[PDB]
Amino acid sequence: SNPSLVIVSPALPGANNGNWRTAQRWKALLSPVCSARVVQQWPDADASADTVMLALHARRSAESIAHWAHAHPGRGLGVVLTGTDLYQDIGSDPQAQRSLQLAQRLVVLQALGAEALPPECRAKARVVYQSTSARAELPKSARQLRAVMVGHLRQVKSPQTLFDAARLLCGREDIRIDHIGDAGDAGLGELARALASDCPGYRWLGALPHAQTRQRIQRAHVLVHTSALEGGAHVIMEAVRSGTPVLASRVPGNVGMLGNDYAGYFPHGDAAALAALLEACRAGQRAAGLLDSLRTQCALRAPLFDPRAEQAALFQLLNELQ
Ligand SMILES: CC(=O)N[C@H]1[C@@H](OP(=O)(O)OP(=O)(O)OC[C@H]2O[C@@H](n3ccc(=O)[nH]c3=O)[C@H](O)[C@@H]2O)O[C@H](CO)[C@@H](O)[C@@H]1O
Repeated sequence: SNPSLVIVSPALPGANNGNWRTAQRWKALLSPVCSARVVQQWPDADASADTVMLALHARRSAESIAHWAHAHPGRGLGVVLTGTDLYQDIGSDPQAQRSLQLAQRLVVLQALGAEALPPECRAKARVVYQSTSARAELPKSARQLRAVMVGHLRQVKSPQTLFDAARLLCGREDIRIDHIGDAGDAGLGELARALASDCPGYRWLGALPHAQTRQRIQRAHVLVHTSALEGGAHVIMEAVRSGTPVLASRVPGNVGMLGNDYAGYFPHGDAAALAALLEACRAGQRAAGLLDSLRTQCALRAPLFDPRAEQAALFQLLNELQ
């Protein structure tokens, strides 16, 4: 019969974040060829019928990955490198390192991912670009530039780069920055609140439901993403597949999503560089404007994030694991 797949996600069930989104999307995409379930840890009371595991995060799921590898030595294990593992933990973390060794297949979420893996792990590495539904590209007003950034506030999102750019632009009534995401890591929420009180063109909206967040991404002239690292960020896909161009920090996770030739990168942590891009976007608002050049480049990336493509890549992965 068809495989019994268990997806391990460290997200809380129903959480509005990437780790929950991937796991629930992979379950939907794989459902026509297998019996699929999502858990936070393995084993559980239903563990005896599972034949394949896809485990997100080499460190956060290392305990379930180890359980699987001990119960199924050399068979049925895929480890998904969701970001903070690939670009932080696998360097020094012995649990992350063991997960890498035990996996039958490693999944990276964009083309550059395997460059961060040990060379001995590259033969068993598999690229699975993520997917999102498209939204109609909307005509937008030339009267103002409205940027949006989306990420639950934590240090890896480097939200200070956005706060520092919003400060450089404090006086520009013709440039608006909306920031969507909960106040997680200590004091980042306080920084956003203080900035919003000083610089009215900057608004921190807190966490928003995914529906409303996709509507905000679709309506913004540009999405800004400042991260220190990303596995391959859902928010960048969401923008691209809405016809909303991106300004992103030049880090491998972002480069993997937007392309080596993309004209909308700033150096990581360079607030002045990001504020200069926002000024260019605004100056451009006929054709030849930076926003138009970036929408052209993003439109060439949009077919990467087709759910039919992700599904075909997952079908191949599952065939390799059973
Ligand atoms: C730092 C890092 O490596 N991040 C990874 C993390 O996702 P992480 O959760 O950090 O970030 P993503 O951008 O990929 O996912 C956030 C998701 O939550 C939604 N959202 C967020 C905040 C908010 O207030 N409202 C809202 O709806 C966004 O629209 C998006 O769908 O795991 C994902 C895979 O599992 C990877 O794709 C990401 O690269």
